[PDB]
Amino acid sequence: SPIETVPVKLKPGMDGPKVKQWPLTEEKIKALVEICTEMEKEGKISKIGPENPYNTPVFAIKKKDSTKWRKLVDFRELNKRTQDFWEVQLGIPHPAGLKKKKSVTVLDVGDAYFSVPLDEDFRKYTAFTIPSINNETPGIRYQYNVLPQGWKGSPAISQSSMTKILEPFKKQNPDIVIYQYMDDLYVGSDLEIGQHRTKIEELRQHLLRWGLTTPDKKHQKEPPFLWMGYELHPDKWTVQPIVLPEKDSWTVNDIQKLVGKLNWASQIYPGIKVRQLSKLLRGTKALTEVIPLTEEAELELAENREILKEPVHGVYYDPSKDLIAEIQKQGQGQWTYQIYQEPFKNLKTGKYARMRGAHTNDVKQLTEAVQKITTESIVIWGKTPKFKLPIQKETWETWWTEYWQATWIPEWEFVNTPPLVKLWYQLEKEPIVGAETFYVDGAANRETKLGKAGYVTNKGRQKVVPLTNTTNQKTELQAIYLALQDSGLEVNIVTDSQYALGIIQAQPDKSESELVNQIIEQLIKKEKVYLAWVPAHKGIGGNEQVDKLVSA
Amino acid sequence: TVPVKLKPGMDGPKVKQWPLTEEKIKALVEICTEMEKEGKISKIGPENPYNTPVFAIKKKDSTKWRKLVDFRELNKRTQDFWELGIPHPAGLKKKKSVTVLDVGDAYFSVPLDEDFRKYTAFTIPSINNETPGIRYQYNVLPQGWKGSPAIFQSSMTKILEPFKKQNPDIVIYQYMDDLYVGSDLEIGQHRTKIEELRQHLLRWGPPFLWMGYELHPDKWTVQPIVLPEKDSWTVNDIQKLVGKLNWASQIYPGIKVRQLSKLLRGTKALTEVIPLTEEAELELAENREILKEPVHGVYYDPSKDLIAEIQKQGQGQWTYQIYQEPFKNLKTGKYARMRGAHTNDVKQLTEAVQKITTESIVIWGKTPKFKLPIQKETWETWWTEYWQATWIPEWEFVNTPPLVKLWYQ
Ligand SMILES: CC(C)c1ccc(O)c(=O)c(O)c1
Ligand SMILES: [Mn+2]
Ligand SMILES: [Mn+2]
Repeated sequence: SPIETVPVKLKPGMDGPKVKQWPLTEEKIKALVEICTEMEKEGKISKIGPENPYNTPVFAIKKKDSTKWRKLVDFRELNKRTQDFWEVQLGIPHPAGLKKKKSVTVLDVGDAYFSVPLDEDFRKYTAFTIPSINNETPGIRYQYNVLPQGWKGSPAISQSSMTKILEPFKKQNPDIVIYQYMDDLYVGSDLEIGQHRTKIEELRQHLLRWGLTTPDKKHQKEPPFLWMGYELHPDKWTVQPIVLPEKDSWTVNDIQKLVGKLNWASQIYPGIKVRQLSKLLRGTKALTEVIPLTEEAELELAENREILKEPVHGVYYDPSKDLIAEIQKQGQGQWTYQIYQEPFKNLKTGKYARMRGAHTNDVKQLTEAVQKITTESIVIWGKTPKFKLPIQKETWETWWTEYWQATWIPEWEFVNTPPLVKLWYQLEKEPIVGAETFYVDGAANRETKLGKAGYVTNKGRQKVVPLTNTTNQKTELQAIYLALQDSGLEVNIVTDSQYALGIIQAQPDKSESELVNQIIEQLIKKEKVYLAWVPAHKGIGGNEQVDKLVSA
Repeated sequence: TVPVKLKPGMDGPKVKQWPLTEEKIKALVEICTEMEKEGKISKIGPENPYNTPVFAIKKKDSTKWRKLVDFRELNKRTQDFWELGIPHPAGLKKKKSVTVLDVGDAYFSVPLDEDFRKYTAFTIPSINNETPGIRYQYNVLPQGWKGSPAIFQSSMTKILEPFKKQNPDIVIYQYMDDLYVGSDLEIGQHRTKIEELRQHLLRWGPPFLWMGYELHPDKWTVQPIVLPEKDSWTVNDIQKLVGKLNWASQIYPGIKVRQLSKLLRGTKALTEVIPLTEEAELELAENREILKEPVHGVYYDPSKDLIAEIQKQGQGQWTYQIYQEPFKNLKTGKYARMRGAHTNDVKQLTEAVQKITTESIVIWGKTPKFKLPIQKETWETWWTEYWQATWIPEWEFVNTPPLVKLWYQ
């Protein structure tokens, strides 16, 4: 009652959810009128006259096999029809983001959403009906008076009201740190044990004076502080091995609770790949939908399950010291990094996988790692860490100065921990004097996919090769490959393929395409390689010669 | 007070707030606490689903953090203003000196349509999500918004009238939070007029706009397309020449490469010196001529986006080209440098983007959409760290290495 209700609107142009009630058993109804009668007493819900026009389906089921019946409301049509709210930063606070405070206390505010009032004008859209047993009497109609569970607005509206409540206790104690994440309220401070407990007593009364029952404890174990899944100790935090459900038939409402878990664990644990299990699951709603995973999902859940099997430990943040990030090269598009302030006292350890694409090279991947780490750090600590990277300063210089793109890494120092990242081949800027000049070209016939790939040189040397099931783009890379094969250590190579030039001017050092790779290797074996380009069919010699040889 | 709305049938801006350093978050909290006290902004609840990013920057020179809201999305969703909107002075570019002044501060004096306030929501992020977002919405003309200078138009005219009548020959263009003052006076008096114009505003009604961003449009140079001039060419030189002239034949139909290619008859070593024939020499001459007159037909069209491509040329050099239709360049330049071995490619590019957007405002009265030679993830990460303008242009990211880099010198 003391709290100011938030104003809520159904989406524009939409009307309230009129739904039909599913008939129930005398045993499910009797209970309900029970669960309800109590609820109506706390003022959580009211009985509506005969006259409201909206309705929501009411269901009732078990809570343990130690059988009892709890209440379930199907807020599906209403969640579609209710104004969008601002989930704010559906971000997840990292334990290593917490600083060392002396005294800590975790208050589990959960029961409080029932305790927040619902906009008086919107309560009429939450009307539900308790069916009558032989339908000899009119059902019983309740509407909600508090943030109803299962609805769109209870999450954000309450988490918001909370803030307003705390924002005055927070302003009064500039030294005490308070963080709220769902159920959980973390209270930190540097106070003695016994001044802390005192303030906690004021916070508790202050919350009560705003009309919400704080729960204090009913089973009281220790200082291992439990705050939204983390084990908080005086000078270190721990995340216990996560136990993922083991089952026969996966459901869409247990697979959804999985990705959420995986996500949460995603920023605590390294290499937690969840992209396959999300593409089976989104936007498809179920009365009757039940899913087999795909054998690329029982194997992933295999890998995740193996990683979540080991505990995670880390230290807290000491703002007085530098933040350090160290990365090593792991393989198959994999990289490992550790962020710390004091050597061997890690704040966060993680893993980066390469971003999907046909061609790539180690340098672009490292850079991508740095920017991922950089952004993660800024979110958790508000600053950018210094980088210890496995790449010579000379290598990086050669790279960014020559690369056709703009690129940058933050302050960083070289760390010699093999395998070191490097440049395997380097195209020349000018022609090579004394080298053979290989004008190359290719062609293919879309109808038959039959084509040829050849080359001619200033030394008379020449070669064309018939090919099957190939393409024009394929044949020009094939022609280059041939040129690299039959040439000495140094070589000039004129082409007319803008496509082939694109791939090589990107300087890749692995492609998931066999051909490119073959060229890549061939390049790695060369001492000097000058790759030119000319316009097709304009009469430049030896572009024309070879065109004539491969065209027909 | 003025009634504003979104374009018909579209909902407002819901963009996500990117992470901010601790330093920046602190400055934004200060600035917003003040603004809330002065009644400019007001905390909002969760029933407001919109959001616009927000970060902080230091200007050309100040001690001071300036709150910059990225209204790009709300701008293109805000009904263009005609029932008003501003005219661009083609004379501005022709002036000897143009100084830019931040009058944005003045926009805060006009109330914003009650019903339009919600669409201006923004959130100050908290480090490590300790606290959930502090959320506000404007109750006034927000800087960085386009509907702002549009509504403060009548008010801005009335304030400049005395300066206009007495000082009739300066040109004054208002773009977003910016006022472009151009004149053919000498820097001494030019800057006296400015300070005079300054005093005018302080007297006629964050806080600093003391500074002058002075440019010199009359001295901005376009880079033409040129061809080498050598006493001995190689197969390679000729091959390059022909590839480029063939490219320049897409802009100038009069180009001929016949007599040049004819020099490459057979299959020679790239490093072989090939003497120039009379036929070739002439064709080269004739082409050289054509490449120096302007493109046949390129007048600027106001109802179309401007497009800018940039090409990292190495050694801190950069070339760019603005156009609306391909091969119909309105302008082409070469942004030589900061002066040296500028070790932050990303910084150089960010400086280049701003300079180009400046030149664009002066010349056409609007910002161009950019095609940036960078990995989206590298730009999104670091760009706000070198930004000094009060406006933000639209950009995309070029992933494919262009061949035109080899031709725009
Ligand atoms: C003139 C067109 C059909 C063309 C395009 C691209 C090539 O790589 C060629 O080799 C070619 O011979 C012709
Ligand atoms: Mn070809
Ligand atoms: Mn060909």
